[PDB]
Amino acid sequence: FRNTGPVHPLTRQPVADRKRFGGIKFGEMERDCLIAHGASANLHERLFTLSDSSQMHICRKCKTYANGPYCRVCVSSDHVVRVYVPYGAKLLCQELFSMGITLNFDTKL
Amino acid sequence: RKTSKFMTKYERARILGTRALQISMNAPVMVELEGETDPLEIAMKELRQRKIPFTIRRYLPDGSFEEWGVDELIVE
Amino acid sequence: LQVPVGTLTSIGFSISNNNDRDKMSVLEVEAPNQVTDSRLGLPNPDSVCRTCGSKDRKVCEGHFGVINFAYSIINPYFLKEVAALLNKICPGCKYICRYCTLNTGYPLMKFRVTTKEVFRRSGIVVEVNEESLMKLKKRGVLTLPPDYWSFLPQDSNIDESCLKPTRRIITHAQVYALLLGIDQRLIKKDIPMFNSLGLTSFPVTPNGYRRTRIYKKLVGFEGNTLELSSRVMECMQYSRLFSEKLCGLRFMKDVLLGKRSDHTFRTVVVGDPSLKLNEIGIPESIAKRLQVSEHLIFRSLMDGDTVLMNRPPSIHQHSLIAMTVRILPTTSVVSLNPICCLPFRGDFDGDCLHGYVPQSIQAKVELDELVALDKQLINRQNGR
Amino acid sequence: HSIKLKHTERGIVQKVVLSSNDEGKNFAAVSLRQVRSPCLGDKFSSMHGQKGVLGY
Amino acid sequence: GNADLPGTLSRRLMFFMRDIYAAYDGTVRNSFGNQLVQFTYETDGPVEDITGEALGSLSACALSEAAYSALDQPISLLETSPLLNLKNVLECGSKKG
Amino acid sequence: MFIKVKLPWDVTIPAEDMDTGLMLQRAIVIRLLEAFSKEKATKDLGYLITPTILENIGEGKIKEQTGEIQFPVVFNGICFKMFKGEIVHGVVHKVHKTGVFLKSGPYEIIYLSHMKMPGYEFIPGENPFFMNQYMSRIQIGARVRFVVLDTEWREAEKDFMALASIDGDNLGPF
Amino acid sequence: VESTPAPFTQACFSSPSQCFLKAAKEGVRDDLQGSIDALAWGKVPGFGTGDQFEIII
Amino acid sequence: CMMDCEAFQILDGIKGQLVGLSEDPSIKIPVSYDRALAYVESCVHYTNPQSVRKVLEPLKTYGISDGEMCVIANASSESVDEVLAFIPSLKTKKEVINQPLQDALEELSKLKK
DNA sequence: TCTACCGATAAGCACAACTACCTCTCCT
RNA sequence: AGGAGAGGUAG
DNA sequence: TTGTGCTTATCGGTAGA
Ligand SMILES: [Mg+2]
Ligand SMILES: [Zn+2]
Ligand SMILES: [Zn+2]
Ligand SMILES: [Zn+2]
Repeated sequence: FRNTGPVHPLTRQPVADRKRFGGIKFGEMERDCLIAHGASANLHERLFTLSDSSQMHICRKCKTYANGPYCRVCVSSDHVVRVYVPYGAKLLCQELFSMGITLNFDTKL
Repeated sequence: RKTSKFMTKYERARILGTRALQISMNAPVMVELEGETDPLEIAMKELRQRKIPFTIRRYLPDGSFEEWGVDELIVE
Repeated sequence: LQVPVGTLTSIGFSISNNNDRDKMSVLEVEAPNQVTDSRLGLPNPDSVCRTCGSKDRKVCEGHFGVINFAYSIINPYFLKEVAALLNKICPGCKYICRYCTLNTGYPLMKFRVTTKEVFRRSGIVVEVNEESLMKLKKRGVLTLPPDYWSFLPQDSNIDESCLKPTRRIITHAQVYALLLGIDQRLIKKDIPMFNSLGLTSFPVTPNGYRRTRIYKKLVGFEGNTLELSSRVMECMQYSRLFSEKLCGLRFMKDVLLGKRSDHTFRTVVVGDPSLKLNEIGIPESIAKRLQVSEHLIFRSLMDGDTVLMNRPPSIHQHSLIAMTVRILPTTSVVSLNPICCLPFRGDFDGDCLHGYVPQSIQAKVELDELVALDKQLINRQNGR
Repeated sequence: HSIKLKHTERGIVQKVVLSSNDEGKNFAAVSLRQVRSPCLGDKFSSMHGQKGVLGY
Repeated sequence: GNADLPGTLSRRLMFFMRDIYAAYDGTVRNSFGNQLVQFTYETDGPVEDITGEALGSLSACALSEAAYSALDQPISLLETSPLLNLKNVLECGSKKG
Repeated sequence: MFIKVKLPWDVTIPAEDMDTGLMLQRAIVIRLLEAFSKEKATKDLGYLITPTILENIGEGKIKEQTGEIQFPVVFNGICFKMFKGEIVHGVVHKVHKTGVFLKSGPYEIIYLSHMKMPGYEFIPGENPFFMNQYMSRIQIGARVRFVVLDTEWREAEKDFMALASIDGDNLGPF
Repeated sequence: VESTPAPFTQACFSSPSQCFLKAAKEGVRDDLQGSIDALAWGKVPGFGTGDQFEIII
Repeated sequence: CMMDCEAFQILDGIKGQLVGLSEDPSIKIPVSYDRALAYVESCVHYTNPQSVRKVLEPLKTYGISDGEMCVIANASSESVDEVLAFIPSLKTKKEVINQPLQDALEELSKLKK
């Protein structure tokens, strides 16, 4: 059983060790079954809320990723929006940038 | 228009969840409930009494949407 | 400060160029011994971040740094696009000439990319068709003309190869020399991303992410550029997305597809006919430690709460059943009605059922309205 | 430094053994004993392949 | 052996049928580009009140249940297993040669 | 440049008070008052005091966290832009050896440098320093007109600091 | 054939590196129309819950 | 457009509204009200109808931009040598004779008794 | 009478060969 | 703290 | 090792100018 515990160094997910308050893997089959049932709030909570939760800052003017937030590609702008995406998405973006692929994000708000 | 005019299970569940979340945050209840200590019970009572001030916007796949209300729709 | 919130949509894909690579990197020094700098990531041996504030690897993101190259390097991803274009366009006519007419004695050339076959370098090596060579051999021509390779400008990056007079490794400087004079319309038609042609920089992984030795060896670059291109190609293949355990599709499954959540319990299940079908027995020893989120901040599990029970693997959608928590004096075990074993397709011989406790109120409201036992009385497979 | 017991580690100290090899590295062994009474979740097996857990 | 076949088949069928959902107009549409899969649901009654249900997910789950609840015994040297027949039937584009 | 320009907002209303449909407009204006009161600052726009005219309201969007609902409302209000080449008045608060203070309202702080006024010697024979070398006495409370220059801003406070120059005519009080 | 680009779903199916490289070379635009794409980026699928919206007035 | 006159008239409205139902269940901010009382007491006009109409008459009869009206009205120069030395936009221009400007100066002098 | 792309065959070159969990023992 | 080699449990 | 997809590479091929 687990309520709160340490996270993995690579991804911000509960450790698999049982003695260290490990969590239960939410597999693909369970996600498919929950989609078939039609419950999205439970699926959203299990994949984003109780799972690795992080934040990413995207510049409104230029479609780039900015690290308050500040984008060096453009000038210091006061229009920067924050999106709520899992830490796995940020890890994938970092991996894509390392391999030589740049992603552009067009926020709707 | 061009709708079934029936409240689906998913929409009903979402409305009940939203109303329960609102009530759990110390919100006044439009309907009068006696001996009720659970927000879900009050939400279900309001749904049965169709006094919820909610409107449903159904997004059609073509891009358009139709505005409905919980009082206009019926619950099976 | 404070920034507005918004949704994410319309993800675009493009190949990184030098401009975005330089703009994204912050404090990108070119020191060989400063790979693990104090300005990139927290896990550096100083515990202080220059760009961000002090944190516990929870409020600081992984900063990026990009090294610089003395000479221009062609992009390996566009290597095939350039190799195919050089085969069609004549190397000394720049049209769609000695290299065009067959009566001049000059055989045709084939442009291709080798893969760790000759010098362990993924570059452009032009080859002459051997069928035409035999035709020249039968006419009395044994060796190639001395002025055959006059279209290649002199390059100082060339080194001692001595492979064969018929094959030559094209220098990266020669690639730009051959591309000059060609109309931009033809180049843009084959290569959509013209701005990413020149690769004058290469980024390094943040300290908070993880190849490091190769990146350190790339700080000092001089002489031939083919070795640098080979090093870049070898370093790009160390990414987790490339196939070789946590790499490739397994990385995707273990990061984005499959995740682990909190507020989960896993215990062995036994039979209890006295309990109702829609009720699940929860031991008192575990219920007092499992905490739920109720708005008045955590309270222990009690009777009336709903949990999502699942048996791995989930072969059908009826494995997910929401049951009400019923506290029992038994410990280190969960009690389930023997009738409810059919939806779970399990028996009482060592099967373990792991549940999920919903924390949000809306999740609980939707759990017993759609995933409850009374809602799943009709089988969706056969209608029985 | 010191080694602490984990969440599911418990018992009563039975014996402490101290030993060292020829290289000079010291080894310490501590044994913990506990009684395992048949609980509800325990699984029992027969001599003919019958497998089951304790129901009640 | 043969334990991986039902899982792989179920995953590959889910990846195809996950996007299928029923629209408010009564048609069956895919999530990618609102592609029309079926103009009208071909059920033989008796209630047409299903609007937001994921029909493709239900069908794929039913087929996965059928695959898992099936034997792997080769019936004969010539005949195939009841799961092998399902695997061959579900894969039509692979047997083009 | 006191042009009353429109300014949309996305003020959110908590679920603590959602009732009285016949008097729902009372709750909307109260939430609007707390919207600009929390910020009470701007970067390049200026200041706003009261929502005099309400143009229109929007549909209530519900976001599922802590019971919060949003309301898009567009309205016009009072604004002030410090354009370059404007003669404005101000009152003096204190006199120091460096950075003479000028208070053109408590909305901003104005500092007077050395290279703004005519050359003079600081009079240390009295309590407050005087600038009567050019036949003009300046004290606290007297209104003095001056030209404005390019204003600056901060990161957290974002105060609209500027420089006061008396290089123009009609210097001193009137 | 349907002229619908889904690079993320194709990468999640098999060979993510080749799919991502091809998408970057072609410069396609992912609209996150799929359910798995929305789930991976913290968005509701929209099949049962999320297809409609709620408005107070 | 509120420079001196109509800005003061609406400030009396919020002060007349403050005395009615002064209690507030929310948290008020006191620096917003201090910016209104400590800045409107610089220059005050007498009447709204004849003051806002007279200042807009030269906008129709003469050619003056929007930004030029605000600086001149707030400065309120008392002569003709100050208008040609404050703003650099009026240097080397012959679109308007100075005598009509002097008549407008007298016209602005009679509004303020 | 000498060239163009065009049908079938060899030869590398890739991905893929199930979920959900538990221990121990060895490096690095 | 992190990875590789074996054995084991459930459908 | 296999089991299929997948991209180079060679043998001849007939048709039209
Ligand atoms: Mg069993
Ligand atoms: Zn920017
Ligand atoms: Zn940092
Ligand atoms: Zn040519």
